[PDB]
Amino acid sequence: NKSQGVWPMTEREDDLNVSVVVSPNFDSVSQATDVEVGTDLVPSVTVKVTLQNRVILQKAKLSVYVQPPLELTCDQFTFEFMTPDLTRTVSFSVYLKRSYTPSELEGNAVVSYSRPTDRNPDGIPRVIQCKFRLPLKLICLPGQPSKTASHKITIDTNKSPVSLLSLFPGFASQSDDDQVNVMGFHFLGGARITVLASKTSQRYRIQSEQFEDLWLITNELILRLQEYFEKQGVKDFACSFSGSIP
Amino acid sequence: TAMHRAFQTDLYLLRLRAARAYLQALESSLSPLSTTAREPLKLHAVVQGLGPTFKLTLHLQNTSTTRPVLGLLVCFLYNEALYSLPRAFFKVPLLVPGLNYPLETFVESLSNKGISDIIKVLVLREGQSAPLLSAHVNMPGS
Repeated sequence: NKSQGVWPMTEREDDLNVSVVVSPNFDSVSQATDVEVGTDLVPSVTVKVTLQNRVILQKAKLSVYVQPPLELTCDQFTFEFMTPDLTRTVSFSVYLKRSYTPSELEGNAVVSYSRPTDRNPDGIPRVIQCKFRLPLKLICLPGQPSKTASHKITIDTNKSPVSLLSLFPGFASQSDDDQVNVMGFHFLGGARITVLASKTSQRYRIQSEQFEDLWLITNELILRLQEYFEKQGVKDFACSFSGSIP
Repeated sequence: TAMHRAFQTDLYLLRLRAARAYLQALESSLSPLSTTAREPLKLHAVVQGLGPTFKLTLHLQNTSTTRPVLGLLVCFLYNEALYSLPRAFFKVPLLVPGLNYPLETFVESLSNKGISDIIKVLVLREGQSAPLLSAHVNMPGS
């Protein structure tokens, strides 16, 4: 019935099938997820996520993962209904078990919505991933450093002299430190790691009692360098040497 | 002569009924085959997966000769039954062209039900269009 009007259907449906027709719609924005961290302290750090909207959605679910030394008190959640362009949020806190070392430090959170385009009665699925930084003052009890000899690696900068005490709040020696050249960086559960090269060395090296623990700190030393220098405008990104001795 | 015209107008609905059901799943990308990122996806319930515990393998393999696809993401959204699947979101290794990869999980069902999972694989950051999502139909465990 309607042998010419039904013929317009198959003469039109053969266009998308001849093409790929995978994600033909503009899927630019249909969600927005951002996570922000407060300035709290040891193990329990409160943290806050958000959700945005542009279309009514359904079958929504948000999950969040870290490395297994870290764990989360409040596990993954739900977000039941959506109206066009509202916001909702959920807060939670990260728990720390008595392991030794997390591999990386940042976890990521992921949401799973389902938009109901007219080709299907239910919602075709989509997944949006966000990531979030995590500080290191939740793994924090910096004792007095120990000037010893162990495994070493060497870095350098473009502009050499940087006071380590100014790079962050004073971690080691909360009492009256008579030395700025202290490199007290005890950041694990039961370890001892110092840094080196406060003043007299243009080369910036670092020693570590065991060769397990430099990964959490030198990139942190790389970022805290780059967290300092944009308030000065130097944009330094160079050095390393001798990847064979590790 | 009546039989010939009976075949065409019944076959003419058949091309329409197929393509209206083909495009109903191609836009949802239910098929385990792809063209842009070129791997297929086979998956199975293994023999040790019986009872309250349950083990689910997954098989990825590139179909290029020299083009290693790089660092994709596998995540399975699923209607929440009483099982856990504690990882639930991997980062897939670098697929070499030619080898097949076993990828195993651990369903921990608590009581006796049955409901299908949907396992997706995504490209790295931009395209959330989810190629090769495989609606795995589960076995009813005890």
